[PDB]
Amino acid sequence: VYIDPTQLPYDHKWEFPRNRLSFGKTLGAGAFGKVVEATAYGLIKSDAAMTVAVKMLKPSAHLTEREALMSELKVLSYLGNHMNIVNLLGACTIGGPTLVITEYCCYGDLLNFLRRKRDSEDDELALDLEDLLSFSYQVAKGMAFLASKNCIHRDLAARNILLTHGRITKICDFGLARDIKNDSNYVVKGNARLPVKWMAPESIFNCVYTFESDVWSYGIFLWELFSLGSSPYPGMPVDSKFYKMIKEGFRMLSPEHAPAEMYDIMKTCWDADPLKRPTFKQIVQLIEKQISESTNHI
Amino acid sequence: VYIDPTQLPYDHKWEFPRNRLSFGKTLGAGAFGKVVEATAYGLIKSDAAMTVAVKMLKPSAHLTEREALMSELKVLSYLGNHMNIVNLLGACTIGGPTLVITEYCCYGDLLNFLRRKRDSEDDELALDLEDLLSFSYQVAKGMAFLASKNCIHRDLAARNILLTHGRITKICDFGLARDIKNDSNYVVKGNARLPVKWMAPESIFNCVYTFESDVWSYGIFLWELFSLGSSPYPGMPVDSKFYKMIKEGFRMLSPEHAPAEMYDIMKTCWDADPLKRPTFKQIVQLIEKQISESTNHI
Ligand SMILES: CCc1cc(NC(=O)Nc2ccc(-c3cnc(Nc4cc(N5C=CN(CC)C=C5)ncn4)s3)cc2)no1
Ligand SMILES: CCc1cc(NC(=O)Nc2ccc(-c3cnc(Nc4cc(N5C=CN(CC)C=C5)ncn4)s3)cc2)no1
Repeated sequence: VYIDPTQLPYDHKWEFPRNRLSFGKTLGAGAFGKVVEATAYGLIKSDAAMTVAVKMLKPSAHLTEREALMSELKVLSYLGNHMNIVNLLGACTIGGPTLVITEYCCYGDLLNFLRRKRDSEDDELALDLEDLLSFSYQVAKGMAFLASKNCIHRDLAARNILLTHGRITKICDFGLARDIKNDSNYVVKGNARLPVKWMAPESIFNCVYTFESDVWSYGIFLWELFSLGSSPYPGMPVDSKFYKMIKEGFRMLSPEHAPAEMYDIMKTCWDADPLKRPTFKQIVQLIEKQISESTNHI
Repeated sequence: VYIDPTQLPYDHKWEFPRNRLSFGKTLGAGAFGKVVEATAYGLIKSDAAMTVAVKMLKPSAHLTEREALMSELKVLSYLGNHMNIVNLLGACTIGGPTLVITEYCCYGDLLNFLRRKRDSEDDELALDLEDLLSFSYQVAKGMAFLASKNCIHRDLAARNILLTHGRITKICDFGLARDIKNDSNYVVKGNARLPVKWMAPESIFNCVYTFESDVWSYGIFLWELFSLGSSPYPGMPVDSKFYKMIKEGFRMLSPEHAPAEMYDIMKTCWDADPLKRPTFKQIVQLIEKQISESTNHI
């Protein structure tokens, strides 16, 4: 049974005075919200200031978005700390609109990182592959953690993975801080704009999100990861024929640089039967083995 | 008092049967020697084969080179294991010419790695700087280890630094496995071809090699490191005017992307007074501080 975010607690140990925040550049924004870099004085050590990210709503937000941001705060507090998630550091729930303070990741999102690597010899090939295997491993570990907490991400994709010091990757969710109106990867399906090319068939046709639909999305993520940031199903618009092709079982081919075993993981993530897809804990063990064998590769 | 390699022991615990080696590609070669990749069956685990590097002489070698390679074996056995040195794994001292078996580094030398990075946005700039700081730190730690064993390298330079899995750097010495006749970075000075642009003035003018002359060479290494592999003193040939300019105190300017504190380290490595140059253990602590402060940088 997946978590109901509205029925999680909020611990005032997270409370931080908003006047100790100094806001900087906007890191992302959508219609109703934004994430902004900031300096937080005294957040961790009383005499130290540190860089954080702050998610907040815009004045155009309604009750639904206000409740959504408080629910996000509650989820982040409930999840606790994991190396491969963006971690909560504090919050401002009094003295003004809700502010949610998290870690700042210094290299931006993985999608942009990948697309520069492709807008660019076997040694470089090999080193890039070492990084990509690491990224696949870290994301699977962060997702296994989310699943262990009965949490569903619902929008896993390279654009929702951040890179920071040490080439550590952290899963995030820009959510309301993304301009999905102007992001072609989000397409109108009924009443909402959804990332359909990342979504499992049961999510598309039944609006059902599960542990297993997150795994499907992880498979698409692996494909963009080893395609250096290409959009999935290249050349195909999301329309009537795309839905039928997915129902009949058509799938993307392997990326040209994906290792054979990473392609096999992709394929199993895209099984039409959710019960046949691997779990994230199973994926972690499979990638661990590939990394372990990669020290045997020259 | 620096080690006399000829008066070090050889422990037959290192002995490995040469028929268990399967030779592959040549990794480097000079007039008298070469380093070759190989598979070694049973070197560490009795049923496992692993990739190694093997240094060996060519049939043109004389007694002087044969003694040199045995001395190299002895030095490597005496140094023992350090993460940031190429480590000895075994040797073949019977049944044929001397073979010296070491770790294989899978990404090649740092000089070539750097020159591809320059034959190629703030996020990429920042990530490259994180790597370069790491490389400077790891090389200083390997050199501090060599100095602690009263060992002098005598040819420290990016071409003698290897990169391997995990972006770990290992100091090496291709030595006789380098074609210094055809490497313009080695210039005739008297009877030998020496890497003069990397050499301290006391080494050039008195043929004296010390702990402090290694530090000078490390300073030049930092310059090529932050110049993405450019040759030092660009545009200046090594001739009469170069020697006088170095004697009078002229030095290279900062690389454009070197952090201020890494430039200050460079400058102190190039002090005309060897007793005023930092030790490698002092350099390790200074770079540790820069890396620690780099998590404060966005
Ligand atoms: C997973 C479970 C979950 C999470 C969640 N909420 C949730 O993640 N909010 C949320 C909070 C925080 C963030 C961010 C944290 N750091 C960020 N850094 C950057 C840097 C960047 N750069 C671009 C360019 N340059 C060169 C100048 C540098 C930097 N560009 C964009 N962003 S963005 C994202 C989303 N809810 O559930
Ligand atoms: C420090 C104290 C000391 C050391 C010492 N002796 C001492 O280091 N010998 C010595 C032993 C071993 C080595 C080497 C170990 N691994 C190496 N790998 C590569 C890889 C490479 N690639 C190029 C291209 N590609 C794409 C196909 C892949 C790989 N190219 C060149 N080399 S070279 C060097 C020198 N004596 O004292």
